[PDB]
Formats: sequence, C-alpha cells, structure tokens
Amino acid sequence: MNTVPFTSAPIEVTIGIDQYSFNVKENQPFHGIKDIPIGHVHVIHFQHADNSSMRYGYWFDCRMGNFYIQYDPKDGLYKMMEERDGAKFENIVHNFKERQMMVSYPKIDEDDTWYNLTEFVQMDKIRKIVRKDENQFSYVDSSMTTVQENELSDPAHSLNYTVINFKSREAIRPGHEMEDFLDKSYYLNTVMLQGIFKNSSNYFGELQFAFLNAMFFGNYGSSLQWHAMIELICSSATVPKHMLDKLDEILYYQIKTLPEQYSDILLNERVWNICLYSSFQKNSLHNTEKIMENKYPELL
Amino acid sequence: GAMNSSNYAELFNNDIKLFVDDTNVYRVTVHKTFEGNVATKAINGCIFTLNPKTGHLFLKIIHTSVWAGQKRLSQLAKWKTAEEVSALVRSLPKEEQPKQIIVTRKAMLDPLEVHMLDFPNIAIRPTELRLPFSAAMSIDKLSDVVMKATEPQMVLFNIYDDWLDRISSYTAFSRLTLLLRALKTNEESAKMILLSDPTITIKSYHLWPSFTDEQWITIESQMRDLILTEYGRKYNVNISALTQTEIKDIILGQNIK
Ligand SMILES: COc1c(F)c(F)cc(C(=O)O)c1F
Repeated sequence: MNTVPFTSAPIEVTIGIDQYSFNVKENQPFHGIKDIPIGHVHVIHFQHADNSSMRYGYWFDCRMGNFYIQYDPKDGLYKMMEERDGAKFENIVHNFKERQMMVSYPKIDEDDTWYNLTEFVQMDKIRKIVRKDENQFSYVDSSMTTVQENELSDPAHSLNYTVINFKSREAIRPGHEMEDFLDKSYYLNTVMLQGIFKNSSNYFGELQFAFLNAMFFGNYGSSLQWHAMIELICSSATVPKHMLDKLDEILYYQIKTLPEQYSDILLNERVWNICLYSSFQKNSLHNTEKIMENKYPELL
Repeated sequence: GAMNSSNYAELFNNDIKLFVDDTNVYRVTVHKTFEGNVATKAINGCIFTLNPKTGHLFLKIIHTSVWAGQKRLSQLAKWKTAEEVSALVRSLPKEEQPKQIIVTRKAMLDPLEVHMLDFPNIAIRPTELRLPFSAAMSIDKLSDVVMKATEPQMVLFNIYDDWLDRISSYTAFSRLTLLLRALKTNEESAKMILLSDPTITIKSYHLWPSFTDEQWITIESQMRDLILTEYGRKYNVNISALTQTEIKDIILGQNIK
C-alpha cells in the first residue's frame, strides 16, 4: 500500500514510476513516492538531466520489503536499498508524508493500464532474468546485454531472457526441417511452453517484462526478445485460442502505451508486417491490428 | 559473405567447395485441360552440385514421384534440394566434405542452412555471379540420364572431361561457363557449333567433343560470337561497330547479377 522514500535528490533527474514521470531539480526537497498500488510489480526509473546516457531503474514489489532510494555520489546514481527495521522505516515515511515532501502515484480510478501491461509479470520471474540474489529488487539499465546478444560480456550484469533462435537445433527436429521452419508450433508448444516456460502465463510474463525494459530503458536486447516472442506465436499454425485472445489484449495495451515519437526505434517493421499480414495468426489479432493501423500506419 | 567478381580465384583454391543450382529440380510443361483450364505436368529434374576445382558433378536426379500428392511444389523443391545436398555431404567422408556451399539462388539459403545445422563449420553463401547452370539440361548426356530415370538416382560426372590434364581449373571453369552461357542464349546454334563437324566426336566417357587445344580456341571464339550476335539481335544493336572493351564488357557483364 506503500511508499518508496528518497534520502534526497542531489542531482537534477527525470524520475519514472511505472508509466508516469516527473522532473526533480538539483537539491529540490523531494523525499519520494507514496500511494503505490499494492498487488503489482513496479519500476522506478531515472534519467539524469546532465547526462541522458545514465538511464536505469529498479523493479520491485512493496509486498516483499521496505525499499528506499539514496543517491551514491561515488557511483553517481540513485540506488535502491532495503530497510530491515520496520519501525525506523514507518517513522521516516510518516515524517516525509506530514511535511508533504512526496509525490503521489497518480492512478486514475478507471485506468487499468498498469495491470494490463504487467498482468503476467511476477517479481520471482524478474529475479531469475536479472540475477542479484542478495537484493529483493532488480536493477536494469539501457546498456545491459542479453545472454543471446553475448553469445553472438560480463555474465553477472546480463538479462537472462530465454534464448529464441529460429535457425537452431532447439527450434528444428532432425527430419522435420521444412515443417518446423515454416510452422513453429513444435518450438512454441513442446520446446518453449511444455519444456521451458511450463505455461502460457510465464511466457507472457517474460514477453511483457521484455517490452517494459525496451520502453522504459531503451534496452535494445529487450526489444529483440519482445519481437522474437511475438513472432514465435504468430509463426505457429497451432496455438491455443485462449493464448491468441490474450496475446491480442497484451499487444493492444503495449501499442497503446508506446510513445508515438519512439515508434521508429521500438517497432520492427519486418516482424509486425509478417505477424499482422503474412503469418498463420494474421487474422487472430483484431484489436492489435486495428490500433497499429490507426496509430502507426507508416510502419505498415 | 557473398561470392562475387572480387573473390573469383577463391573458387580454385584448395578449400573443398560445391556450387548448388536448383533451377532444374522442379520442371513442368503447362497445357490446356479438356474443359479449357490450364494444368502442369511435372517432368524429371535434377540438382546440379559441382566442385569447380575438380569438375566433379553430383547430379541427383529428381524423379516426378517426389511431387506426388505434395502441395506448394516450388517451395518444396528448395527444401528437397537442401535435404539431398545435406544427405550428399553426410555420405562423403569427412576429408571430402565441403568447407563452403555456394547457392546460385538466394532462396536456397534458409532451406540449406536449416538442413545443415549439424555442420556449423560449413559456410552457406550466396553469389553475385550470374552462372548459367540452368543450361545443364542442354548437355545431351545429362538430359538423357534425367529423362530416362524411373526412380531417384545419383549419377557422378566430371563436367570438364579430361581438360584439367592440359588447362588450370580457372580456365576449365571459364570454358564451362562460356559453353553453358552460349547453350542458354541460343541452344540450337551452340549445339551446331559443338556437333556440326562429324570428324570430332564425344568419347563414350565424356560430355563434350574431343577438341584439340587450337580447335578449343576456335570453338570458344564461335561461342563468344554467338553470345554477341544474340545480344545484338535482342537489343537491336549493330555489333559490327563495337570495340573489344565493349565486347569483353558485354560477355562478362552477363556473368554478373
Ligand atoms: C529515505 O530515508 C532513509 C530510509 F527510508 C531508510 F529506510 C534508511 C535510510 C538510511 O540511510 O539508513 C534512509 F536515509
């Protein structure tokens, strides 16, 4: 129900909280974010005013612990920390709330945008993609490479997305080369869903997490992973009806939220044209096709 | 990367390589039906797999039975080609396997890459060269073995006959591409040049006539003339005016995508 207090804001910075953002001035008496909705993961993110290359943030869930942000003048960034002393934390939050030095998470009552973008995203799955087991929150930034990108270098600071490679022995059964390359159903249903993800919810959770890291950090590898997971479904002739109907909802809200001015960097022409107009599922994504045709008809 | 004019000597180095041409795998005649619709009838085809250094030709005959009850035959043909090239590589001893496979058509890249996943060190490359390997079925003995086949068959040829006893692989390939380009441009006129003189025959174990070195120079000149004459007839160009740069440029320009 909770609050992420800030020690101070010593450097001018754009702060993101989920899909919202606001500008904080150098040494402005800012002491954090209150009224964060319980029940969802959240991401607090940063872009320094004096250096837009500093673009980074933290995935967290207020149900797992008491988290605060403190600026580190050595490493030159806003760090998330956990406070183990519940009484101290409550006392600090109460002080800042009484002095009205926190911004309020600005959720419109009617507005399901954040739920719609994070429906399948769980903190325990984020912590397996982003490996730093001593913290309950996960650091991501614009420059972090994926395990797949590193294969084609520091393995500790990498995004452990599931590797998808259409021209790999994993994707192609010996003896079923043409079948498996032209119809990715085997790779989707047996290898990925039954084999690695165990269920569609885990698959969608990773797809949604990839999109959010692409959008909020401009993380290029995350963008590749998001498109690969879309293309793997759209390129499969055999997909459960429930998964197609849900993918249509998922993509609709992603396309709805995407900033218009970032469509040229965040959307892959080839994948979207293929998925909407050529693939097995070209007629299965009604809501996605309509929003894409009305918002980004130049890409198509 | 892509095999082009810049990297032509690489064809004749000591790294085993094969060209794969799939343009005669799926072959049809188009005809009217009794109801006045149109129907295709498949005829036997072949994969043209050639070592350009040794002249070794692995002619895999594609019998019409391959197509029976199959759909999207032009797509299947690329995958059947990749399947058979993959099978040929696996059949060869390790020291005879190619280091590189060059496909004459870019549509063969994904099918061959996917069939060759077990061979990550064999490079699959396109070429910028416009190679006249489609004219293989203008070589009478290759046409004869394809059309007579009653089942899938592999037949091994040396497409250079015994030329490498007297000339380099580079020159042998240049002679082959000029003959095939002439056969592709004007088949009747090319066969006339090759076969009209009855005192020069084809050995039982050869594909081409037993020309002396001086007779090969004459034949080569007559093939160049045929290609230039046909380029004149095509584009309505007075070829009698052209210079040697113009002429060289037109014959080799046709060897270039
Ligand atoms: C935001 O202020 C806090 C806070 F909430 C907290 F839990 C701990 C500290 C600390 O430095 O030990 C702090 F400065």
